[PDB]
Amino acid sequence: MMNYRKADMKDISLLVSIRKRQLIDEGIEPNIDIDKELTRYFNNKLANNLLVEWIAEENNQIIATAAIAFIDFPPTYTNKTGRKGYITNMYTEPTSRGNGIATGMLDRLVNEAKERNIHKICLVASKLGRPVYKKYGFQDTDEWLELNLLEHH
Amino acid sequence: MMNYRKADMKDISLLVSIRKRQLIDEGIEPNIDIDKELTRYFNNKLANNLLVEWIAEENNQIIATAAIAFIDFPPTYTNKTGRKGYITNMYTEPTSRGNGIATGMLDRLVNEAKERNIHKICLVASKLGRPVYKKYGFQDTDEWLELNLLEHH
Ligand SMILES: CC(=O)SCCNC(=O)CCNC(=O)[C@H](O)C(C)(C)COP(=O)(O)OP(=O)(O)OC[C@H]1O[C@@H](n2cnc3c(N)ncnc32)[C@H](O)[C@@H]1OP(=O)(O)O
Ligand SMILES: CC(=O)SCCNC(=O)CCNC(=O)[C@H](O)C(C)(C)COP(=O)(O)OP(=O)(O)OC[C@H]1O[C@@H](n2cnc3c(N)ncnc32)[C@H](O)[C@@H]1OP(=O)(O)O
Repeated sequence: MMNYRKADMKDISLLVSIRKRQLIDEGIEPNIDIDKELTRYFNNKLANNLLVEWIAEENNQIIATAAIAFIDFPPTYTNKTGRKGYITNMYTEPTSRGNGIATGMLDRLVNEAKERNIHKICLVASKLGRPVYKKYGFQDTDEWLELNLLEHH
Repeated sequence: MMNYRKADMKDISLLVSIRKRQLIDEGIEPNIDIDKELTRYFNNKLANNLLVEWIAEENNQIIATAAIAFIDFPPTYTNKTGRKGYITNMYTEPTSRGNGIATGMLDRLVNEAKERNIHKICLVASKLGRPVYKKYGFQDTDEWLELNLLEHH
């Protein structure tokens, strides 16, 4: 049956592959090689515990992943530490979708946040992710805006 | 006339006061004391150069502030390093508004980003900030969602 564990340094090449697989599944054009940058990101953030990535395994093949990154923003009255958990790297094997795996992963990620005294979580919703997060209680945020420096000047 | 400089450690108590002033101007309820957390945030992020806060001064009173924080997200094909500049702490003295001060500050912050090989900037728009950022080229982002752990469980 399914087993859940937190990824270790030893798991990095798998996390890297699964992240690429996830992004391509989301429709992104894999135009350039980002292996070096992905591997460095996982190495650094896992080593410093600024990233926690849960995995679901069966027959020691990864069925699903889900991560939370801890990010620092300026304190405000509604979030005195300024810290937030940033949810990312969520992927469930297609034949395993619709069984509540990602939803149960969200529970585990929320727990990582609470254990670190974090009570605000955020994420960027993909097409498939969106109804899952909406169902879970994530809220629309018309306030977030982004500037691409290659596009505007 | 106006002088612009980057804030130093010595400026922290001013940055702290101006941030509170800014948030209250935005309509937030200053319900709890966050001086300790604000001071620690500035101390840490300035010391490590993960925050750059520009100030505009006249007669050595601060007229405006504007900051950019450098935050790490997982690499993707459209942002290979995963890094982003997060714009924050923008405030212009009310009698000085509408003169293009915040807009010129945005130019300086974009420059901080480029000098660090960052080409994606993001922010959370306040009521007064929004038309400024829209005019500047920031784009709506329906993908960002947030969960408040005190509200949903
Ligand atoms: C923040 C980010 O990480 S964004 C990127 C997200 N990942 C991707 O887009 C990669 C490609 N897509 C995927 O890997 C997947 O579709 C994921 C990860 C988004 C979702 O994984 P899943 O394990 O299929 O999620 P989960 O099973 O919890 O929910 C999906 C659906 O099954 C249903 N479901 C799950 N559990 C139950 C249940 N107990 N009773 C009834 N329906 C259920 C959901 O309600 C939902 O269907 P709906 O849209 O009609 O409401
Ligand atoms: C990401 C964050 O930091 S969000 C928080 C932002 N800060 C706050 O909300 C705190 C309270 N509000 C403020 O301090 C201010 O209103 C700020 C910081 C948002 C804006 O500061 P300002 O210096 O007034 O911005 P700026 O002068 O560049 O632009 C504001 C307006 O003056 C006008 N303006 C500026 N320069 C010109 C110009 N050269 N020609 C014509 N109009 C101009 C703008 O077009 C705009 O008016 P509009 O809404 O009709 O388009």
